[PDB]
Amino acid sequence: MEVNQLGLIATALFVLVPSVFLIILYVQTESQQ
Amino acid sequence: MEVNQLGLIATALFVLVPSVFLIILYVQTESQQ
Amino acid sequence: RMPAFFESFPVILTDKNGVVKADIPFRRAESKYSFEQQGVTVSFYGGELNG
Amino acid sequence: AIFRFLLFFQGFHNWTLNPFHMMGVAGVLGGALLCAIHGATVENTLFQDGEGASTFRAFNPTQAEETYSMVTANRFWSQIFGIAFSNKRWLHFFMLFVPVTGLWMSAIGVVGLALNLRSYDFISQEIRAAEDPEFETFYTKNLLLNEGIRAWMAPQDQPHENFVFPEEVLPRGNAL
Amino acid sequence: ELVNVVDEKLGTAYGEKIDLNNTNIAAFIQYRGLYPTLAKLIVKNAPYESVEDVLNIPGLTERQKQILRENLEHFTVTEVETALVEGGDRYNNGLYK
Amino acid sequence: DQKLGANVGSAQGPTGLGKYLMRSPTGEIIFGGETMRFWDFRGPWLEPLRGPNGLDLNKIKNDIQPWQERRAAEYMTHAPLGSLNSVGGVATEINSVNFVSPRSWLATSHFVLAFFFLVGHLWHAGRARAAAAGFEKGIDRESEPVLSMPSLD
Amino acid sequence: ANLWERFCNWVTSTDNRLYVGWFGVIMIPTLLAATICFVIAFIAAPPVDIDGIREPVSGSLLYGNNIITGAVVPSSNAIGLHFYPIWEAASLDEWLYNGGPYQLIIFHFLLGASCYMGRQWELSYRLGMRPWICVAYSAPLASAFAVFLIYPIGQGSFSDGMPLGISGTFNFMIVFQAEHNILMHPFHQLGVAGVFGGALFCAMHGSLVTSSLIRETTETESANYGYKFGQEEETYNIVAAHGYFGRLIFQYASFNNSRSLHFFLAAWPVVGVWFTALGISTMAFNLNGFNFNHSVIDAKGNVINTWADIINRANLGMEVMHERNAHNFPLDLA
Amino acid sequence: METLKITVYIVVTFFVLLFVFGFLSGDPARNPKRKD
Amino acid sequence: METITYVFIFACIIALFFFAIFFREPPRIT
Amino acid sequence: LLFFFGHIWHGARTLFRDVFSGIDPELSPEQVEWGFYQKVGDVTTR
Amino acid sequence: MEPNPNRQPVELNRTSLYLGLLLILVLALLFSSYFFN
Amino acid sequence: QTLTYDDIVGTGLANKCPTLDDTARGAYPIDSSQTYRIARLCLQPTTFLVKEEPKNKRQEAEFVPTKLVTRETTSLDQIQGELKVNSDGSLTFVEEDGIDFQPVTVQMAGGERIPLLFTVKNLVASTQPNVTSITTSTDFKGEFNVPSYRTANFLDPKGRGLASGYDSAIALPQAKEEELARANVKRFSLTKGQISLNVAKVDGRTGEIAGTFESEQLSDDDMGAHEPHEVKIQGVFYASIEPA
Amino acid sequence: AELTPEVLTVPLNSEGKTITLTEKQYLEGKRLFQYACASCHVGGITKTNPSLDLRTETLALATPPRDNIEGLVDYMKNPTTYDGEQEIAEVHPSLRSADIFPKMRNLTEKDLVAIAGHILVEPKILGDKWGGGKVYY
Ligand code: CLA
Ligand code: CLA
Ligand code: CLA
Ligand SMILES: CC(C)=CCC/C(C)=C/CC/C(C)=C/CC/C(C)=C/CC/C(C)=C/CC/C(C)=C/CC/C(C)=C/CC/C(C)=C/CC/C(C)=C/CC1=CC(=O)C(C)=C(C)C1=O
Ligand SMILES: CCCCCCCCCCCCCCCC(=O)OC[C@H](COP(=O)(O)OC[C@@H](O)CO)OC(=O)CCCCCCCCCCCCCCC
Ligand SMILES: CCCCCCCCCCCCCCCC(=O)OC[C@H](COP(=O)(O)OC[C@@H](O)CO)OC(=O)CCCCCCCCCCCCCCC
Ligand SMILES: CCCCCCCCCCCCCCCC(=O)OC[C@H](COP(=O)(O)OC[C@@H](O)CO)OC(=O)CCCCCCCCCCCCCCC
Ligand code: HEC
Ligand code: OEX
Ligand SMILES: [Cl-]
Ligand SMILES: [Cl-]
Ligand SMILES: [Fe+2]
Repeated sequence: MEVNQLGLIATALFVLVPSVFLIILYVQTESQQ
Repeated sequence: MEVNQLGLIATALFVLVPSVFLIILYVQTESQQ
Repeated sequence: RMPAFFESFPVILTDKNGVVKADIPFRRAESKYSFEQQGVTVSFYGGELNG
Repeated sequence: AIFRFLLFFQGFHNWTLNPFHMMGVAGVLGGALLCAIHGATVENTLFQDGEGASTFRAFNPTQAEETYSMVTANRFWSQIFGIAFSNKRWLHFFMLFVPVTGLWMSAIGVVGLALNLRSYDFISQEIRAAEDPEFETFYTKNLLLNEGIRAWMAPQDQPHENFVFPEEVLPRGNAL
Repeated sequence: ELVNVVDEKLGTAYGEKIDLNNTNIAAFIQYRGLYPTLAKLIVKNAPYESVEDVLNIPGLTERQKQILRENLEHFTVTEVETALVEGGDRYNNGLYK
Repeated sequence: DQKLGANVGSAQGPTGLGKYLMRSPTGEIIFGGETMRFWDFRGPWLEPLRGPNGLDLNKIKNDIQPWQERRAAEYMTHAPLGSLNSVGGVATEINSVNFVSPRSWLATSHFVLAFFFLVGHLWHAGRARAAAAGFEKGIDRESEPVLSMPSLD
Repeated sequence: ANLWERFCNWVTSTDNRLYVGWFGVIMIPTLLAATICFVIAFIAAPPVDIDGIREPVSGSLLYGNNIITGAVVPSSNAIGLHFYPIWEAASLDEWLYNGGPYQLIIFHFLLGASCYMGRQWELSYRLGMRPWICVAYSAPLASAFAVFLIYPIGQGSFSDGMPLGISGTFNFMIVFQAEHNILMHPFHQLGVAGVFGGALFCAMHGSLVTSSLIRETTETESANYGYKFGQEEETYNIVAAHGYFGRLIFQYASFNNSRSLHFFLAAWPVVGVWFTALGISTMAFNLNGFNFNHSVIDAKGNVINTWADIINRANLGMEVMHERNAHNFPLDLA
Repeated sequence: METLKITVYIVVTFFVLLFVFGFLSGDPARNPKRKD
Repeated sequence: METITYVFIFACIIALFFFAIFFREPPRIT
Repeated sequence: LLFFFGHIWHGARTLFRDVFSGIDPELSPEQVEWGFYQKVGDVTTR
Repeated sequence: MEPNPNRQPVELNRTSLYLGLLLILVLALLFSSYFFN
Repeated sequence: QTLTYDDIVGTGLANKCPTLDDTARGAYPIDSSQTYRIARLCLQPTTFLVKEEPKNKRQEAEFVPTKLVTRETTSLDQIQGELKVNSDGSLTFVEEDGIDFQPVTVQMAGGERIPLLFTVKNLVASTQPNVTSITTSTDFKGEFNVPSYRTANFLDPKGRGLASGYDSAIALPQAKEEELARANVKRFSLTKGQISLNVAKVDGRTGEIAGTFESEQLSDDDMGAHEPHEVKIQGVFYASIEPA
Repeated sequence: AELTPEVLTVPLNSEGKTITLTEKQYLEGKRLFQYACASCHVGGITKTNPSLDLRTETLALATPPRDNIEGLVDYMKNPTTYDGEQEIAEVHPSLRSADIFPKMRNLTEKDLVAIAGHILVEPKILGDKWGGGKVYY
């Protein structure tokens, strides 16, 4: 099907950007104490 | 120009994926002691 | 003319007072206003197809 | 009249397909889920603080102890569903966040509907369906129903337009 | 070059008279005395080469021939269209009220 | 339609299936349209037309008695459809025929009762187990069973 | 101890991470079979003939569907209510054409979901709890039985059951409106009052507790750390919330008993969903909503239209357009 | 098709026997408190 | 690309279920 | 419309700053009891 | 379960972050023209 | 002495044509001083072959064995028609009425579904000159008409049709219409086919005959949307004769 | 608008005579129409055969004419096809077949005039709604 050409990178960054934002916060938290 | 369509997401992930790998390791190091 | 509310709109032609006299029918088994039985023609004025 | 408002948004806006109403649906039904499951969990993890079979009176507002066991309720849901709450303050806040966030999203949805900025169509679906007469999905079947709603209720729902639709232009299926 | 054959036929006499070779049998109720006895005998003995040939149908009483003769002005003949005769659509074309 | 001269046995429908008569998935000749789902129906007004391979086409052309035409038209115009305020017909029909099928009352009224009684089973069965075990009024604080169990993780 | 009793002790063991139990013995294989067949069919099932008119409908992702349009399409109308397992078809191609996966999924799912409710009593009996949590779950379970089993029974075909898809669900809602006028039925209206009030009472109870949390924290940390798991004391002042919500309306319009309050929180949405579940079940036998079409006329006989007649024009639009080729006769009786 | 049918029939009957004999193997006794 | 995109997102959600259930933060009584 | 929520949120943060981390931990069923204080929350009127 | 004694902490100082970010940003600027092609 | 409806339901025999014993190999005399008629003609297909459309084309096409996906709904039965004796001694069967059509959908390798309208409408089959008796060596050859798979009132998923429906792509209001002309304008197909009726068993006492048949016709064209496939159907058949 | 005496005068026969119903004859006629007819003829159509409606234009061109009081009273006694060629009193309710259609057993000659009038007066009030179908609901 003739989909949007940027829907792939729009979805890839919709997942990757906020995911690694939360990963960065969790890993630095476990590394404290 | 008629460039490749996957070249955009190829460069974007090529930058992003190893970038966040180093960022996670750094922020979890400064949160130590 | 099509209102802004409608994604799709049928083709109906009225006259000077609004009486329906031509349309593009859906069911044709009992159609009374199709473009052939009414002999609907189109003419242009101005622009490219002028005349 | 509200029921007419519901059908008007389906025929003209395809409001069901809008992703903001879908989030609002999850807030209302998700809110009704938490309201039922939290009340049933409390009433079935109570402590025996009286001797009557109708346990409503074994509770004093003055009391300092919790009326039901948070530990037992946690183990029940951890083994039944996989996860479970373990903190009352986060639980009751979650019961505020879910229905409020749902309604806010639906409000954003129809703000765009004031400008007819609908979530009506999928372009990729329509383009090949226009050239493939054997491509049928549940999504194309709903748009035929909207084309029926619009053509059959418009002359009576919008009398100011003076809509006159002859019998031969009304979209209809077979026999019906 | 592709043309809707039923829309094209609406531009002929089929779109203003009762085509004895294509019109569904429910159209014979527009006039007096043609339904359902004569309407059945007409479609059964289709097609017809000219309008008057409907009077040579066997079994027509002399008064039957007369009632037709009073409705010849409302008849016509066009070449048979396959999309209008197949599926038995002259007896039930899928339209009701 | 047959009275008007239509050969119902060879009549082709818009979908390709027979307009009046088609076949069941096991070969039995049945009625066309949406009523293809109801080909398991058996009725006295209908059986005289059915043969070894289903509905007999030549019985259809010759053996339909006037009492069968009246019974079919009577049962057609008395379908088990109707509004709650007793307006017969489909939901889109206008007020006139005041009728609802007694089958519709008896079926719905006994499903509502059948459902709530299953809820009555679930209610009165779960409590009888708890009452016989001793914890129908709640957990005993001095002997909470979960506290004496190992952790899940 | 012999082997059979060792196995019985493991099944009903209160130490498993996930409780099995005797209801779980049936739930696990039925839910897995329905889950595995659904994920495969949602991705690569070929088009199936929903209405039995040799007009197949695409439903899987690999055949041109997205998440919003994809669905597992019900079984053919020529099947009706006949049992259609895999061994009744001459091949899996005929099985896939006639909507085989739909029957397999809903049957294993309904049987599995029923055992999920019985599994809720079972663990509550092993832990010393009160058993009526499964009664609350019966309302969404009865909702699944209505649109998957009861309504096909009343109409005579599984082709009119609710599809297993997002867009397919919207199709089930619109056609059900045109044929039963569900919006004008007092059972769906009670069901709307159950979910609206349920969301209302959920936000109300959540806001009032969070607003009367006693202080155990500073502002540089979350307030959730003030309560810790297993503590004996209550983490919020129940009296401060009553006098707050009492003065917002009047004193007696507010619950001072927490047990009576949490009972109300469970009774409103459950009893409301019970009715709308029976609303679908009773309309399966065509006892439809209130028909007020042409109910008001003037002194001469002219019809004075109301909002009910405007609804009737929208229903007629859905009526004449749904299943545009499956009808050869003027009445749609099922 | 038939040897699939025999398989499912044997698999279904197996779990049904586990379900019936399971609740009969003294289940009212399996509980926190009063085991009689 | 669309089908692979959808199946990938769905697979991650199922993968998140396994971690959130069996590798959860252990409930603890004080 | 989104900034309407910010006005009432940050607006409630300034007027209810004292109870931001919770309500006084030794409040008593007397400041809240009806028909007790003539004025709701005014200890100067018993 | 008793904890595993083979566990060690990982580090990456500030200078190693700049060197790594420089490597992949230059490798991207070099190879991007061949990705679009 | 024979089966009833309750002994056949669900068993699949309702789709089967009557057979004859192996000892039914006599002959049926045909007299020119009488008129005859087939009281019942039954055709039961057993093998559907579809000719695939190749590429280099200069290796002629072949017929593919395929599998059925529309179950036991494929037989033609209860067909009547006049059996006329000609001047050369040959017999011509002219079809009239009966269940002479069944829509059949068939799948080939790869998953492509080939719908078709298996039919013998308006069949006129004749024998070779002079046939004194219908024997086990007799065979028929005739032509029939193959109308459109869908009739005029049929609507596509977008609502377009021939005798009803839209006449454009209403979902693309401002798109060019010439690339979609083959999908907007429906055309009613009318083709012809052939069939041979090889008789193998004759009961000269009852007038019942039986044998094999092989017909060829085109598949569904979807109202002119695509090109049809050539289909070959094989199966058994049964028929009976009486004095008029 | 009111149910004026002028909307109650319908053709008596084919000779041009007129009959003026009362308010009670109208209300009585529509009450008995829903009793013995509306199961097939709701709104002026025919569920058993949508091709024949109860409009005054349709009854006028029937054989014999049925757009009056006499012909309709004659139709409820001996109903015929649209051309009068066949007496269809065996499949249509009538006093002559009151043995198979029990609803026709109690109708008096006065009741036949009240219903025949209601079938003529109602299209003078609803117009295209009478005998129009779902298109005009
Ligand atoms: C699964 C079913 C389902 C569910 C759960 C929802 C859920 C929702 N829909 Mg949707 N809907 C659905 C299916 C569904 N929808 C379908 C199939 C359609 C057809 C297309 C629609 C069409 C539709 C429309 C057209 C609209 C919704 C809206 C809404 C929202 C309602 C918000 C609300 O509470 O307003 C209720 C109103 C309020 C909360 C306002 C406050 C009113 C005050 C507080 C009441 C005070 C009363 C006072 C005491 C006096 C009373 C006296 C009186 C009783 C006498 C909610 C998110 C609406 C929306 O998105 O809103 C943004 C909307 O406009 N729906
Ligand atoms: C303008 C605001 C407004 C108001 C007042 C209502 C009110 C109502 N709607 Mg509606 N609705 C609205 C907007 C509104 N709606 C919108 C925007 C949509 C989407 C487009 C809908 C869609 C909708 C649907 C689809 C349905 C309703 C229904 C209802 C009823 C039940 C609602 C309910 O229990 O909710 C839950 C709320 C509560 C549980 C809180 C209680 C609220 C009650 C009504 C207040 C009563 C106060 C009382 C009069 C004061 C007493 C004073 C003294 C005696 C003590 C009720 C009459 C249903 C219906 O028709 O029922 C017959 C129904 O099916 N609504
Ligand atoms: C639901 C509405 C709502 C609510 C609950 C609040 C709540 C709050 N606001 Mg906000 N506010 C609102 C809407 C609202 N606001 C709107 C729409 C505006 C204008 C953009 C403001 C502007 C505003 C300012 C500038 C300030 C607040 C402040 C406050 C706080 C103090 C209470 C106050 O002064 O009320 C405000 C009072 C009202 C909203 C009552 C309005 C009544 C009007 C005057 C009646 C109009 C009648 C009109 C003539 C009818 C005819 C017109 C017709 C033709 C259309 C509190 C957190 C203060 C704050 O946070 O300080 C810490 C502050 O400085 N508000
Ligand atoms: C210009 C002029 C003239 C000026 C003069 C004006 C003036 C000065 C006023 C004086 C005159 C005057 C008084 C006029 C009267 C006017 C008038 C009548 C106005 C009223 C208008 C009106 C109709 C308002 C609507 C009424 C209304 C609010 C009804 C709502 C009823 C309702 C739905 C009640 C249900 C309550 C309910 C059951 C709640 C429990 C559910 C719930 C989840 C609770 C959770 C919960 C509860 C707790 O309880 C506690 C504890 C906790 C923990 C907790 O979780
Ligand atoms: C008796 C009336 C039955 C009506 C339906 C019952 C709904 C009640 C339960 C809902 C499911 C809740 C999930 C479980 C929640 C649960 O755990 O419940 C627990 C709760 C308290 O249990 P107790 O142990 O205190 O009492 C139960 C027994 O021990 C009785 O002594 O039970 C009750 O309050 C039952 C009261 C029924 C008394 C009548 C209330 C019924 C509501 C009002 C009836 C009219 C409304 C009808 C109009 C629509
Ligand atoms: C036989 C049993 C079968 C059950 C299978 C299990 C299904 C798994 C469901 C949940 C796993 C993920 C939970 C993650 C998140 C998680 O682990 O939460 C854990 C959390 C427990 O929180 P605590 O109270 O421990 O938290 C206190 C601290 O968080 C303070 O900050 O639970 C909740 O918050 C409940 C509300 C979230 C409830 C989420 C519901 C999920 C529904 C599914 C939505 C997606 C469906 C998409 C389909 C494509
Ligand atoms: C940081 C603020 C973010 C606010 C965004 C929300 C806008 C939505 C409209 C307003 C409805 C608000 C109702 C909230 C209800 C409310 O009032 O909340 C109040 C709450 C703060 O309350 P407290 O500090 O009392 O919370 C105590 C906590 O321990 C919770 O128990 O706010 C938050 O939790 C902020 C985080 C919510 C943020 C939501 C998640 C946003 C995710 C966005 C995903 C982005 C995708 C990016 C793609 C690139
Ligand atoms: C059920 C079926 C009914 C019932 C209960 C009544 N009618 Fe009649 N009606 C019916 C049919 C199938 C037909 C047409 C059949 C044919 O003509 O071959 C009719 C026709 C009429 C007509 C003639 C209409 C016309 O000529 O255009 C009239 C005048 C008529 N019906 C009246 C009538 C009355 C007065 C009834 C009850 C009191 C009644 N019908 C009942 C079908 C059915
Ligand atoms: O299938 Mn599904 O939807 Ca219950 O009506 Mn009839 O059928 Mn069909 O049309 Mn309407
Ligand atoms: Cl549909
Ligand atoms: Cl039909
Ligand atoms: Fe709570």
